[PDB]
Amino acid sequence: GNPLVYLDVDANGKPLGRVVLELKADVVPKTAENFRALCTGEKGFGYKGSTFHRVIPSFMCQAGDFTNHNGTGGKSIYGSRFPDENFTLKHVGPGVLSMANAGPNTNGSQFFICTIKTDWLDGKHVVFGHVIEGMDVVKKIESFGSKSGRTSKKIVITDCGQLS
Repeated sequence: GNPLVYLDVDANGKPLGRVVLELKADVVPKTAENFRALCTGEKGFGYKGSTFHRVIPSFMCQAGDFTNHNGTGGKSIYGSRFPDENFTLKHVGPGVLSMANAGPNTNGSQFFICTIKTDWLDGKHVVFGHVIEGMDVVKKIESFGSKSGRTSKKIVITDCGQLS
């Protein structure tokens, strides 16, 4: 079976709830494994305590920069960057989990959860899963974003890990 992982998210230090994600290890095992291990923190680093630093209403919520907390940082379990595994899964609608990057073959740890269909990102960002539960939490995060991506509340992944 595919891993299920969770992110427990605060806004301004108060809990919003839990986002549960299915990682499509069947389609993108290398990309799924990176995210899974960053959720557990088993390599000695990962998402716990880090933020959603860029959130744009009617677009997506972006997180995963656990080194610089601003979009410039992050790293993978393999090294600083790893290749685009494939573009088999598409940005079909709200709830899609996909890798942020800095162009082709620059995946690190940054990711985004879509709040709309983002078809223009097909073939540019590796989709590797989707929201199983907690779209309400995602919509809350979204509501704290802005046109510029600046958040109006501090959005923190307080706890994360693997459910199965």
